[PDB]
Formats: sequence, C-alpha cells, structure tokens
Amino acid sequence: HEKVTIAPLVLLSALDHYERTQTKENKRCVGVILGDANSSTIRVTNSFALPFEEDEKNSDVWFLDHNYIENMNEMCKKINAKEKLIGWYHSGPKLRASDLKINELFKKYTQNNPLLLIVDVKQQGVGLPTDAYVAIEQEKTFLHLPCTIEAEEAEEIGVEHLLRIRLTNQLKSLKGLQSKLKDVVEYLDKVIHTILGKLQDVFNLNNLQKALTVKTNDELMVIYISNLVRSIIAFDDLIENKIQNKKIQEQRVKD
Amino acid sequence: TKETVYISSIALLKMLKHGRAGVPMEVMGLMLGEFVDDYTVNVVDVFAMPQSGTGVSVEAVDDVFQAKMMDMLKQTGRDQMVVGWYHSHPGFGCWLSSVDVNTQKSFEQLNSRAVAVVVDPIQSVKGKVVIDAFRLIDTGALINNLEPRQTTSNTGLLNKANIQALIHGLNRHYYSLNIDYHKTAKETKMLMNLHKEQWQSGLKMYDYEEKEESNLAATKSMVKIAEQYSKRIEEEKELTEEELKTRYVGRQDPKKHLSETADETLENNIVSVLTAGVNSVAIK
Amino acid sequence: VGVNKDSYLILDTLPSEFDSRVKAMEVDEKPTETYSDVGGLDKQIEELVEAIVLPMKRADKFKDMGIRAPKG
Repeated sequence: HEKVTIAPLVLLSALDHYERTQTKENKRCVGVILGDANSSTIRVTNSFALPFEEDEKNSDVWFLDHNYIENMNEMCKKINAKEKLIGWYHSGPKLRASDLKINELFKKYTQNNPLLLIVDVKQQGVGLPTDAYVAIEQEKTFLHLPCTIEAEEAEEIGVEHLLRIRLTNQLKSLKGLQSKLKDVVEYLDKVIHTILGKLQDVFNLNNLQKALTVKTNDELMVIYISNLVRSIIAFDDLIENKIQNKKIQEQRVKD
Repeated sequence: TKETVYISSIALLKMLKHGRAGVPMEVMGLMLGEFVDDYTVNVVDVFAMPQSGTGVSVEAVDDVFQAKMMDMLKQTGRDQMVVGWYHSHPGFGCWLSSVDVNTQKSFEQLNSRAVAVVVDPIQSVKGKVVIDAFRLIDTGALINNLEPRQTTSNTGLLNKANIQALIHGLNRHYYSLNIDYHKTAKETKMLMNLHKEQWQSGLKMYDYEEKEESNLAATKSMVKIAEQYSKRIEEEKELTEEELKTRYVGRQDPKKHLSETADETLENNIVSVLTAGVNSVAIK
Repeated sequence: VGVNKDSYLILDTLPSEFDSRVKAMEVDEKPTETYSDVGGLDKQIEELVEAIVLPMKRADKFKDMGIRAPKG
C-alpha cells in the first residue's frame, strides 16, 4: 500500500472553514488537497474549502462547482509551483451517493488517484479526526491508509509557542481492547466473513512455550540488576548530604 | 489610538510558511479580516502574493491577482476588507525590510489600518517566534490620541529595547509594536490533538509498546552490555574524589553519572515490566 | 550569464557586450605590403610560401591525396 502524511495546518484550516460557512448537520463541506503524490507517501501541503451544497434526505442532490477549481489552480501557480492537486477531502462521517459520484470529477484535474479524506468536525473518539482513504475497484471500495501527522521544523516549533509514561500507555492500550469487543458485536448483528477471515488469521500468530517461560524471569532478573544501579543513584545522595552535614556542623562553631 | 494585532493559530502558521523558502529570497502576502480601530484587531485568512522583478515593493501588489482572489475567497465567507500585508526578509537591527521604506505611506492612503509584517528568523525560530510589523504614524505622538495605554509600550529605556538597535523610535515614528496570539474553542482541541509536544497518537496501544517492547530488536538489546555501560560511566567519575576534598578540582562529578544512569535505569525497568504487562493472552 | 545577486540563481543569458576583449589588439583587413620591401629574407620567404601560402591557396588538391596541410 501507500502512506499519507497530513500537516497540522491543513486540518486546522479545514475545520474553521466548516464554521465560516455556517454549515449545519444537514449539509457537509468538501474541499481540495494539494501536495506531491508522486512519491509513495502522500503529503498535503495546501487545502481550500469549496461551496458544496447537499441535501441529507436525498442522496441524488449535490452541488459542486468546477469553475472555482480552475481559477484557484491558476492562482496557486503564482504562489507555489511545486503544489498540484492530489485529490479532494470532504466532511461528515457518512459516505453517500454525493461523495462517490464526485470522486471522478476531481480525477479530471488530478493525475494520480485522488486521496479521499473523511473529516470529523466534532472530533468523536480516540485520535485522528481525519482518516486517509484510497479509491480502488475490484463497486467502489475505499481502503484505509496509515495517516501520520508530521510538519516542518519551524511548523512544529511555531505551534509549541501557541500552547506555551507507564500508566499512559496502559490506559491507551485498554481502550483498544474495548473497541475490539464492540467491533465483533456490532458486526455480528449486521450479518444476521471477509473481516472475520483476517481476524481468525492473526489470532493464532506450552509445547513450544515450555522454554519460553524462562525468558519472562530473565528480564525480571535484569530489573533487579537495574534496581541495583537505581539504588546506587540514591546511594550517592546518601553520601551527598553528609558532604553538607560536615559543613553544617562547622557553622554553629563559627557563630 | 494604536491597534493591538491579534493573530490566531490559523494566520500565524500560514504567514510563516509562505516566507520559509530561502534565506535571501523575499516574498509577500495579503492579510484579510474584519475589525474596528480602538485596540482590537483580527486576521481571518491570508494568502501569498506573486513576486515581481522588484521583489518586495509597493508596485509588487497586483490589483488583477488581488481582485481574482477576493472573488475566490468569497465562496467560504472568508472575504473581508484589506487589513494589511505581510512580507519576508532576512531581518536587520533597524528597517528589517531592505526595500520598503515609504511604501507604507501609499498603504496608509488606501487603508489606515494596513500594516507591513516582516518575519525576522526565516526558519531560525528557536521557539520564541518573534515577528516584526510596521505602521506609519506620520506626524504624531505630540498632543494627540495616546497610544501607549494598552500593553508593553513606552519602551526604549537606555539603549536596550527589543533587538536593542531600535531603542525608542523603533522603525519609523515609533509604531509601538504590539502582538498577541489567541486560540478559539476549535483551535484549542485541534492543535492539542495534532501538535502539542510530540504527536505519538494513533499508535496509542502500541505507542510505548511498539517503540520499546517491539523495538527490542536493536534498542536495549544486550542489556548485560547496557548495564556495563552504566558501570564505566559511574566508575569513571566516582574514582575522581573519594576523599571528599579538592584533588582533581571538580564539583558535580559525582552528580554527572547520577542523573545520566538514573533515567536510563528508569526506562530499562518500565519497558521490561510492560513486556508481559500488556497481556496479549498467548495461553498455548 | 544573468544570475541573482542574493540567491545566486541562474535566470537568463545575456548578449555579448563586455567580453574582456583585451583591447589594443591589431585588426587589419587585407593590409598593404610586398615581399620586395624587406629583402634578404627570400630564403625564409620561400619557406613561408611553401609551408603556408601555397597550401592556403587550394585545399582540395591536398585533400585528394589524403594528407593534411600545415596550419602554421
């Protein structure tokens, strides 16, 4: 597969455009992503929202203006010549006939496969308000791609000025197990096999583990060896304070 | 009175990124927003401007390009009046813009609220994020509206103010630089979920699991040799002063290996206890 | 070659104006002189006619032989 890296400036500007248009739940926002799709890792260096109109009760009602795309693309040529249209994003959790038919409309102005993005304006659950999705046919099949957040050197530093371990990983790991428990329940009521085929494949991945019991105690053996070094850390503080105590007793004498 | 500029998280990152190409190269852009004088000032959205043969100048503003953008920026409702311009220059002690001098005088005639912003660092930011703006006072600061009633003004004490080359007059006519940043409700939750210190999320279950227990291929591998490293670090400095007096002329030598091997051991124990602590339920 | 003063980037070439032509170079089209003005050099003048003047007249006669005429 491929990879997708989205800068935080793209997602920050995409959410405010939803507020600038005063779009309610009955409508969704659609926009275009710009970047370099030639490499294996798709990166979005620019984005802009489009005045997308849609009816929620009718999946056959959508409005997409292609005239603003041609003008905006010519205006970006005088800004950055390395920026081209790699695809288009959209808002809302649902994928309906409005978003599927417009996927081929942006394909005319996009050389490579347009990158599909579901943007969550309410930021509901976990992380990643926007997921990376690629369009492929065997019916439209949208496969998920790894979405990483990476910015430039001054971009990551500039955001830190705006905002200026063990238990953390455990609490985040337990939430993933709870999401899997509801994953098999919600899928079971939908059928009454493709996903279960991949699940049952990775489940199997003490006959051979009889010798694998010792490796647990081998790491615990080093922990006590580390605690021996960890104890030395405070053994010097045990010596360090007596370095003062000898000078402390020489104070009252001088007074 | 003067104006206090309030750049949000959206405008600061966009105006900066446009001027991050090259140390010597200079670019320019346009700021838009809707506010009133008498303190308050906002910036909605910005976009870069094309560079002419003169680089950054007053003639570099294209009325044809600017008119086409305001029509394209109307679709999302971000189209507003022109609140000023922002430029890019390497920066100096005084007059950071090597070209623009009186160009603001032609800008003040079009809009009295227009300013000229110049980014000094150009990818030199150490985390301070210091940017410079400009406003033409012309004849003022004598028997008129009192600017320094707001924040951080009446500077110029001795020879040291800001960069310390400006002192009192700053760039021209004491424009009284005031800059502040703010974050809305949407900008607060978005940035903290994207970039706060370092973004490890989306791996959250494997965050410290994959970076450590699954990275054991070569990370801490040969912990018996890793413990040997802590031995040589301690034995080196502990050998210095065993008499608790002045011999090798040192002070923090016993504390040098103390803090270094403490964080390493703390990481060695947490990763090791969480190897079987994840409880993948292997059974048989 | 036109380049930037700041970024030192090649933009467009320029026509030839100042080439550092090394002036005071004598350029004379078909001067007026005869070998009879300076005598006694007929021994060397003959060597100048054989190795220079005569092969300079017609190069097709020496080309049919396959050899190369001396250029100096």
